[PDB]
Amino acid sequence: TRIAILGAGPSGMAQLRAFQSAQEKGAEIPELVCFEKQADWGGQWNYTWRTGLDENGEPVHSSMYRYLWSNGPKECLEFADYTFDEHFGKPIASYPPREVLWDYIKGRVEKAGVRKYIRFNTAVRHVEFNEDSQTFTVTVQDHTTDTIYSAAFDYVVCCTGHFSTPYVPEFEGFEKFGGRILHAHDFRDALEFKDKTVLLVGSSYSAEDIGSQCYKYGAKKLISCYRTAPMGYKWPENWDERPNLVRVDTENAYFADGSSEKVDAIILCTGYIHHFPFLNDDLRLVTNNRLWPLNLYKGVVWEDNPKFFYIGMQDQWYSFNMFDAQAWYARDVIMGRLPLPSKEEMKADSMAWREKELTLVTAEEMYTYQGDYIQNLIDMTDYPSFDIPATNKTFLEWKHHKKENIMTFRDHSYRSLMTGTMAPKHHTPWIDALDDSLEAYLS
Amino acid sequence: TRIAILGAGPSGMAQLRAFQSAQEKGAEIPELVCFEKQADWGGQWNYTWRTGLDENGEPVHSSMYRYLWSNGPKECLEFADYTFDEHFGKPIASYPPREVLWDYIKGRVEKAGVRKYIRFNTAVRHVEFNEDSQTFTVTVQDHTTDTIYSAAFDYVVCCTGHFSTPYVPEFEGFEKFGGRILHAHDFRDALEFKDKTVLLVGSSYSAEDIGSQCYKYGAKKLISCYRTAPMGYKWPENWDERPNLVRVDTENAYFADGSSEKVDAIILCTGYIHHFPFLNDDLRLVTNNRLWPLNLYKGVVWEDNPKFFYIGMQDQWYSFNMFDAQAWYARDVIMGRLPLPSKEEMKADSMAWREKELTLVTAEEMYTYQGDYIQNLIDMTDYPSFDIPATNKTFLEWKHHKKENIMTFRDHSYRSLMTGTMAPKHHTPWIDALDDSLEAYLS
Ligand SMILES: Cc1cc2nc3c(=O)[nH]c(=O)nc-3n(C[C@H](O)[C@H](O)[C@H](O)COP(=O)(O)OP(=O)(O)OC[C@H]3O[C@@H](n4cnc5c(N)ncnc54)[C@H](O)[C@@H]3O)c2cc1C
Ligand SMILES: Cc1cc2nc3c(=O)[nH]c(=O)nc-3n(C[C@H](O)[C@H](O)[C@H](O)COP(=O)(O)OP(=O)(O)OC[C@H]3O[C@@H](n4cnc5c(N)ncnc54)[C@H](O)[C@@H]3O)c2cc1C
Ligand SMILES: NC(=O)c1ccc[n+]([C@@H]2O[C@H](COP(=O)([O-])OP(=O)(O)OC[C@H]3O[C@@H](n4cnc5c(N)ncnc54)[C@H](OP(=O)(O)O)[C@@H]3O)[C@@H](O)[C@H]2O)c1
Ligand SMILES: NC(=O)c1ccc[n+]([C@@H]2O[C@H](COP(=O)([O-])OP(=O)(O)OC[C@H]3O[C@@H](n4cnc5c(N)ncnc54)[C@H](OP(=O)(O)O)[C@@H]3O)[C@@H](O)[C@H]2O)c1
Ligand SMILES: [Cl-]
Ligand SMILES: [Cl-]
Repeated sequence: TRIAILGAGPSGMAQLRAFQSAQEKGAEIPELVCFEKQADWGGQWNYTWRTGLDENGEPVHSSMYRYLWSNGPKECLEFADYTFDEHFGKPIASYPPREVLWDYIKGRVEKAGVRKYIRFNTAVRHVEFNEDSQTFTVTVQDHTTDTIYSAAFDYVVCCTGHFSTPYVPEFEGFEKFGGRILHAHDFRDALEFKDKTVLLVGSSYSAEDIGSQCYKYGAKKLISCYRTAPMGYKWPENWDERPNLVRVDTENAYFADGSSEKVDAIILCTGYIHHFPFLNDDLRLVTNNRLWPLNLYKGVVWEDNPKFFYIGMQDQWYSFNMFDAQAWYARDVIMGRLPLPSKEEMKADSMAWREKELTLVTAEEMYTYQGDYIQNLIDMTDYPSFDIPATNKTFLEWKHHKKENIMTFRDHSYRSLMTGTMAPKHHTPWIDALDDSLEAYLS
Repeated sequence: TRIAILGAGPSGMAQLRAFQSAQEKGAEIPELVCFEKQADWGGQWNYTWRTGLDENGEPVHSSMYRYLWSNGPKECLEFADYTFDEHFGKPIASYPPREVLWDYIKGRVEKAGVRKYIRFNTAVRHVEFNEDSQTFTVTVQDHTTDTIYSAAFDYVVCCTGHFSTPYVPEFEGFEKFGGRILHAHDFRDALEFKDKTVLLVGSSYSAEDIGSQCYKYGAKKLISCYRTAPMGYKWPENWDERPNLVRVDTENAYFADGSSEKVDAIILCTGYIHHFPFLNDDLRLVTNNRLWPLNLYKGVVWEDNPKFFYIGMQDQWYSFNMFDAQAWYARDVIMGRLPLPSKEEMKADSMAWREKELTLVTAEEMYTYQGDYIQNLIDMTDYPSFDIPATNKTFLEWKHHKKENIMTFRDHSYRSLMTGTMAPKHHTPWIDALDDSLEAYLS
């Protein structure tokens, strides 16, 4: 019996780690093959200067940029089976830069010895399910050998992420505008916008952080514009929030204010779409970005074909943590440890979760909900229980530190829920920490 | 009997025109379905401000930019069945802007009434050939309905182009550089580089023209770097050619000169790759960009499966013209008018064309070769013969005007080979024609 794992970001890495853990405790595991289009693992966390399409012509995956740091508390994404203490050997602050968390997630799978299951530089083209043999044919392109080939699997776990294919709306006059227009997905070095005026269309995490990054590295002026409601924070002197963009000139932007501004560049921070070009409608998840997509029993088993799974397709307050709980659950169903109920029962269960999701009003209610979801998963499994209510509270602190001051939220510290140890303050306040390297953060 | 045409650029447009022409002369034609991922026809010639991935997540197709004009004589790409005189009603100059040639190619297919065969906003996912039924299954995603479906065809003609998926080599230090790095494919408005220093990596048509465009719209400084040999032309005061880039700094570029320069942005003009993600190895053309790719009988019939065709996959001195000769040939084989020889004979014929291709040294020998190729095609077909040697000579003039002065080559005029009428001088010299619109060019 044979499993295909699509992708080697945190989620695929988690899926390999789950099986390896079960084998380490003496269980007999299926054969595993994992396909990844990049040359190395880490998903989003593997930085690249590339843009649009990669060296092989596949859409560039990572949306990450220079100077990116964790945007939530480290301790809200710690692995229950592999702690920050184990990995780094010393305590570190709470909002590590990209390279540091990349080093961290690699460390777990390095220790586990699961690299050997991965075929890198290989893009998944198609997954078909055969009624007759009751198996999946996965067709891939190996860009090392420039060969296209297919292989047969009994179950498939899709871990290809949903923050990679941009949602890019059009505004009137974009075809006339003289400056750069880009989506957040293409943002790389904040220095390219030094001494320039940047319009940021959108009001979520990308808007906040890309603006923050441009501010930090010396842009002249920043303008956020919002669709429904204002971001709400106290922005520095050279950053305004305006109602939505309506049109654009050779050099100006016009808003629902009636106001006007000369603008050098426009960065669309409008989010992403769930896009699976390697799947037909029988297997293909269709959803907007939300806490409870439909058709996923326990949020991971595909209801129209329960031998196909999805990891991490929910919107994210929790992350690494959650993928783990998902991957452990996926594995125990694949291994026959947790038999699936009937299709009617699955659908009724998923309806209950959707009813509750539509109930949610406040940030607190939302991550508490994801908290409840994760709790339900970890209770069914091998995976070590940890203090979820206490993680929720850590989120609550985090939200407060953002309300207090949006530029200084990364200068606070929190208690690890795995080890119990309060994180130290970092050696340099965020505003002044211009060097984003692992090197400089750990020294 | 039923045909699938993949793409509605010049080539797919030509393929539909070919069939329509045969029906207009009273022949019974097959059913035609043409699939196009954009919302309108024209291929490269349909401009978009978009970059990387389009509103549906498909790779953005067009490589074209603001202010692009024909880079060869108009009269070298005139349709033999639909003249510039017929379309515009007046004589026009010889290097029309993008919008003008777009208007022109649309005109032929507007007159022909072939739009009705096209499914726009539909991306081709996969083409399989079935041994049992001797037919092709084409799977597509309709982004209007968000549905994925498949349909059966007896022959397939692939017209998806080969100047869209960038070849993007890496140079040391790109992950440290502070400015924008982009491939020519992502170049949009030359105004974004006003008063800046731009490095152009490459030594072909994109290098020449993107530099030219940046110069024309007010860049501070330009640097071309070449892999094998220098471009050769006399560049204006603020533009140097130096040997290849070796590495890059936070803000500087270093060359095999040993020389150094502060640089604001890097535009890789390093060309494209043949990429067909919708095809398996049984159907998939693998080739570098050249005058005579292998495995294409008469340069269009796929030798391992002669019910599958390729249009326009050769490198291009001729263009529109050539696609016509190819499409007319494809059609006459599909229609049984020109029976295919045996596989051995096809391979031997292709070998002879390859032998000759490797003989070619000079620009003149090269386009004369493609001229001979086109001649061989049009003699086998319905398609009106026209003076190819005289078109060759028009290319020769064109090359001379480029050697004379690379910035003024677009200010010359040539004799139409269809109508025989010398083109008038344009109303504004190229350097001063800042407005790129159809509107402004025809007034
Ligand atoms: C800019 C940005 C910043 C973020 N910052 C944080 C943060 O600070 N903290 C946090 O908790 N979360 C953050 N996230 C959320 C992020 O989704 C998770 O941290 C995590 O990366 C999810 O991992 P994943 O493996 O499920 O998806 P991904 O990390 O996207 O991995 C998907 C993998 O699948 C591969 N793949 C996709 N298609 C194919 C194909 N056809 N064939 C082969 N391989 C394929 C990709 O190469 C990739 O490796 C951020 C997300 C973005 C976009
Ligand atoms: C920047 C640039 C400038 C150029 N300038 C000139 C010039 O001045 N003069 C000249 O003679 N030639 C020029 N060319 C050469 C150009 O190749 C031809 O002029 C002509 O555009 C080739 O047409 P085509 O139909 O064969 O390919 P394309 O024009 O590229 O059309 C291919 C079509 O297939 C579609 N497609 C691709 N994949 C899919 C899919 N999977 N599903 C559905 N549809 C798909 C695309 O949307 C596109 O419409 C230029 C090329 C480039 C890149
Ligand atoms: N580590 C980091 O610092 C960091 C940085 C960036 C991103 N990320 C991660 O990336 C993920 C997504 O971040 P995200 O903000 O890009 O996606 P997102 O959370 O879905 O944000 C979507 C935003 O786009 C806006 N939008 C959509 N259409 C619009 C339109 N037509 N006009 C104006 N606005 C429009 C939405 O407006 P409405 O609110 O009105 O619907 C919303 O503000 C998150 O997990 C986040 O953690 C992390
Ligand atoms: N209408 C217009 O004005 C216009 C503008 C742009 C493009 N186009 C069209 O687009 C098509 C392609 O033009 P193109 O120039 O982008 O593709 P191209 O003609 O294949 O040019 C390829 C170039 O990339 C260079 N290159 C490849 N790898 C390199 C490396 N590692 N380092 C440095 N240089 C490298 C090659 O160097 P080598 O020479 O050593 O091999 C060559 O100079 C042509 O049909 C052209 O008509 C038209
Ligand atoms: Cl272990
Ligand atoms: Cl007609």
